[PDB]
Amino acid sequence: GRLIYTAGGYFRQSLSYLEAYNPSNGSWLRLADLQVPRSGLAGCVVGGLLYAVGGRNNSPDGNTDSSALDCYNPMTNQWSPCASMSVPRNRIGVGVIDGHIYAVGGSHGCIHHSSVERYEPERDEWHLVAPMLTRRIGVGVAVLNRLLYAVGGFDGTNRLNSAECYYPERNEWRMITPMNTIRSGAGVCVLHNCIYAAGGYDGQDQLNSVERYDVETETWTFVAPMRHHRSALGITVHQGKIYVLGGYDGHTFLDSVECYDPDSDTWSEVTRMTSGRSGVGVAVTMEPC
Ligand SMILES: CN(C)C(=O)c1cccc(-c2cccc(-n3ncc(C(=O)O)c3[C@@H]3C[C@H]3c3cn(C)nn3)c2)c1
Ligand SMILES: [Cl-]
Repeated sequence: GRLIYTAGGYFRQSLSYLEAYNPSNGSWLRLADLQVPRSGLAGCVVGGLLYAVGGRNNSPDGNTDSSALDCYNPMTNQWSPCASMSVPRNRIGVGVIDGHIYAVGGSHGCIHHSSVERYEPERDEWHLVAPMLTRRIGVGVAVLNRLLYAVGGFDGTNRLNSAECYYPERNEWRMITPMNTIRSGAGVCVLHNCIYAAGGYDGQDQLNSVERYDVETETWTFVAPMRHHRSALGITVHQGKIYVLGGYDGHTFLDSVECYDPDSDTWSEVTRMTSGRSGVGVAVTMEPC
């Protein structure tokens, strides 16, 4: 059985929580805390290991953007440090291609990154690759057909409807069709042949709208909106369904988890996180121990 892991996030300050939700039975487990609290981080999995990438420790004692990569082994319930990235990356996006982790965009103070770098677990090494054509923080990232997509975000001046694609064998970024909606701090993931962008912030309002990019047709289409408006949501895919976790609706730090069924085109309430939070990192792997 596979669990949805939620790492870090933010309520009043950055959080070190790691909890796992089991869609088979509705249960949550609290597991080993992150060594350093962090929000605006991303989660991913490689070789059954869970990686926590970037973010920022918002704390009474000071605010520190994170260049960290940390690894969680469900067998041991332990976090281990890995090599750090070239630069701190708050409000990061991440994607995995052929066992390598791409860290995309994010901020370091008022620096809004276009830079992109790639982690090789077998060497414990990061290396920079071609930078994006756009500076993007709060960027959505997904992998489809071993191509890496950077969707939306904030460029230091505007929230973006734009999106682009990285072609590894050419070390080259190219723009794709822009989204119909400006989305910064959205949830972005892949399901079947489409990149989904759920929620985010458009410069005025947190969004409940959801749209998907079909690579074969190069168009974005709206699907059913989520029940909750949300920015800074976590998102993942588990057994052919999209799950969205937490975020911010202009009023509340949400504990809502919703899931999307693409065949009925419907969203439904699935569970509540143990406490409301925004800016989490999420991924799916095997259950611990
Ligand atoms: C309200 N609060 C501060 C938190 O809940 C929060 C706390 C810690 C980390 C994040 C976070 C995580 C990922 C992306 C972004 N992000 N990246 C870019 C922009 C933008 O604003 O363009 C944003 C923020 C989410 C959107 C936002 C802004 N507003 C007013 N609502 N949502 C933030 C949000
Ligand atoms: Cl922040």
